[PDB]
Amino acid sequence: NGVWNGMIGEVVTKRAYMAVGSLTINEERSEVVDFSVPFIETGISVMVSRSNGSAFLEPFSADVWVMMFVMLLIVSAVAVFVFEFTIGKAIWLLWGLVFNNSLPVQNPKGTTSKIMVSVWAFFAVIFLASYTANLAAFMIQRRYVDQVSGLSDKKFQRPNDFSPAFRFGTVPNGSTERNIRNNYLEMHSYMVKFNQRSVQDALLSLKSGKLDAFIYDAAVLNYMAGRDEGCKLVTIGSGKVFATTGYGIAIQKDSGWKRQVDLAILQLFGDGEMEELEALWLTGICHNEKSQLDIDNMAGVFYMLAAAMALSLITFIMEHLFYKS
Amino acid sequence: KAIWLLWGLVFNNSLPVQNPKGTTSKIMVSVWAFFAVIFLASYTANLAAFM
Amino acid sequence: YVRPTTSDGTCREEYTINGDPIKKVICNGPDETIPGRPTVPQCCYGFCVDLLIKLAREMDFTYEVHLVADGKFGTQERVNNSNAAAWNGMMGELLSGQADMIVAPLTINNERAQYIEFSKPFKYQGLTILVKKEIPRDSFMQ
Amino acid sequence: PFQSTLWLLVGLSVHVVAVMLYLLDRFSTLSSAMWFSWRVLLNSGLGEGAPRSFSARILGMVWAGFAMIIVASYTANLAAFLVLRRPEERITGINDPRLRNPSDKFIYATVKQSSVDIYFRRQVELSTMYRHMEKH
Amino acid sequence: ITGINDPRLRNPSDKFIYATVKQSSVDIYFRRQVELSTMYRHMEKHNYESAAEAIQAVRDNKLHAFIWDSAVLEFEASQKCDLVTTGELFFRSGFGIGMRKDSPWKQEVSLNILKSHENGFMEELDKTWVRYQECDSRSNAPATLTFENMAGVFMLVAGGIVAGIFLIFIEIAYKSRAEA
Ligand SMILES: *[C@@H]1O[C@H](CO)[C@@H](O)[C@H](O)[C@H]1NC(C)=O
Ligand SMILES: N[C@]1(C(=O)O)C[C@@H](C(=O)O)C1
Repeated sequence: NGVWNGMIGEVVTKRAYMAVGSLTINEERSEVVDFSVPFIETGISVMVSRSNGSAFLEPFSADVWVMMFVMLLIVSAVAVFVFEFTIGKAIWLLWGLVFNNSLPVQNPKGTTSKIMVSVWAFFAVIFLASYTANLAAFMIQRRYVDQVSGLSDKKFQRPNDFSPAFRFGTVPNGSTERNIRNNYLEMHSYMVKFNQRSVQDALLSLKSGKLDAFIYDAAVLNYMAGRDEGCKLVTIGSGKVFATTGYGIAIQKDSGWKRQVDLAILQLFGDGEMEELEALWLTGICHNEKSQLDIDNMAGVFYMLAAAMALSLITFIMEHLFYKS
Repeated sequence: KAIWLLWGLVFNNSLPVQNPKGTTSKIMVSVWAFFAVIFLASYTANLAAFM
Repeated sequence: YVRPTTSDGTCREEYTINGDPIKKVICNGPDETIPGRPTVPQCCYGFCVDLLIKLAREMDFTYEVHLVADGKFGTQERVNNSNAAAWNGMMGELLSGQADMIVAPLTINNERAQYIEFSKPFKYQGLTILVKKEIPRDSFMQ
Repeated sequence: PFQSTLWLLVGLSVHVVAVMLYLLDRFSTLSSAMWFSWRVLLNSGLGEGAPRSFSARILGMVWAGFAMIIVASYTANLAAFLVLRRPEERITGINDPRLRNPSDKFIYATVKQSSVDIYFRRQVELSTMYRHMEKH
Repeated sequence: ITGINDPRLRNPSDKFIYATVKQSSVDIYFRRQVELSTMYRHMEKHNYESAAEAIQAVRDNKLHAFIWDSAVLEFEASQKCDLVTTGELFFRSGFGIGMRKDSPWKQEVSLNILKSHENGFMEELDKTWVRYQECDSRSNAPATLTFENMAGVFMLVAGGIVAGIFLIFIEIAYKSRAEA
């Protein structure tokens, strides 16, 4: 309403000259009290579990398909020549033989087709081996891109657009919550239900389930990313935070030790102490590593196959248009 | 003979002959085939893992 | 970014990857193109420029920009007696008043900080090293 | 490797395809297509039947490609299986933040009056960390 | 380069250069700081005058390594991807607009800067001016590429097919001849 609360009150009441802590910075407080320069890179951020939302299809490197076309040309020519709808059948067999054999019909008697089949078979084992190995390699070596890639995607903006209810919350009476209410109303009005008592408890809502995503200060979320009983929690994207800010320190007004403080601060990094202090206090053991049961991307390719089946229906329709001709 | 076919089906197929007509054999063949594909995947994966 | 204004004509309608026309402003700065170095009228467009004009719409002020003669931003230097001269570069222009305000990518440090006031950081970044990536890792035989 | 949600759906669509194929055949059979789906999927090659039709042929080729993709999924998951070590369980260095981030919950134990304790007491540089070692 | 503290830096070499700009603020970090004061001198050798030349040396491969603050560097890292940034930003700092202490307009400026941060204005501006288009972490993600690599196997198989053509020709001549 009309009145301020917290340490800032004791700074205003002159019960505190300077206030120190994890306090974030904002325009209002900078207006009322002079702030120290930011010592650490921080801000609003997200902390979520490893839900991933056809990187297996991608190992093709756009080559497997192109190869398939080239293969088509080679098969067609070879089949047409060798014997010295049926051709299409023979190349159906060759195409089957390409992928893990599994083609029922009629290897052509013609001799050249046999040798060509042998070479093609070597090519096929090569196709299986290459595709599978690259797939396994992607099963290894993955950056694991996450839920909101845009991060402004508005999936956050409305839960209701997504049929299952989504969930995200933050600690109230925060600079984060006030900022949210200032810029994004709907998010605030929706998230009030998902607001949590304390960071350990907010963590309880994330950790035990019953909540998907958690949002909080970036330094705390990064340290918590590094420090967890198991490495079950990670940051969002590169943890690159919007509302880029740093922790400041209160003073009264234009009259203060002021600049003298500021100099001291950059002497601290100036001697490189902050890196040491970062390794001791801030550095977490986790996130050194960067691991799950298969997820949605396989479902995507699976859907792609379904869509291709639709294409079989379209080719059936084209064939029907053709039959009249 | 039938088990020669089943054994072939066990390792990467590559066996020519005569899947038995008997209906039950189709289902038994299906379950066993699943076991066999599990065997191929496991063997190849374990080989790569030891690599 | 620096490009000269084409003849008398001012600035290109060149567009950002997100469809927007690129904004631009005139800046007088050092030119190495001529054998002698003239302070040359130029066109400059930037992140800091968009920020500056953003402020200019927000702030009562009007802006005229010229790039500092020295390629360096600034560093303390020269003569021994008393404390003599002043740090060469745009910062030196700021104390001198050649420019009343400095808009550039300037890191913020205490040694400089005592001399001048510093605006809250628009950006947060730290030093790092650039080295070429490419050392590879080609036949089915391999 | 494949969640039962993944696994059931693949079978449902398996039938849903063999049937679309079968149905395609019947419309313009049940045993033929069901066994065709399973045969095409498993490389069983019952060889009893194949559809001549373009729709059917294309669906089958895409189907086989999908079989290759599924065997690939078994392999990917097995590869995911191969990462034996979890991110945790290591004390990274002589100076470990897990020590630096002490916890009442996570004990770090030593013997009092052991020479190590003398290392903790005599040394100023790690002297803070000493208390975490000193306790209990 | 393993870290801000790199044994490779710590183990300097005339053979392995590490390059910077004299009078760049980094140099002020080297001179002002006592703790690394020894390490400064190795950097002092073979300094470049400007940013473009410094990036170019690494690109030209004249100099094996280049040291500068990330904000200028990462954008370039995106720009080429032939070159990469490594390790953790050290000397963590920020970029700001200079004014004399006596001028009160700066009071508004910071007040404005913060107001520009909260709305995500900066985020969108960095998003515009940092392209991010083409590059990745190089070590582990070859798999996106590899079309050419497969081609290096497949072309051989195909050459096998061309052999198939010669063999076929031989069979065709020899067979009709064989039973003639
Ligand atoms: C936040 O403050 C309001 C009153 O200002 C209070 O009713 C509410 O319970 C507080 N929430 C927490 C988590 O402290
Ligand atoms: N540092 C915070 C502040 O109010 O200054 C607490 C934190 C949060 O609630 O996310 C921001």
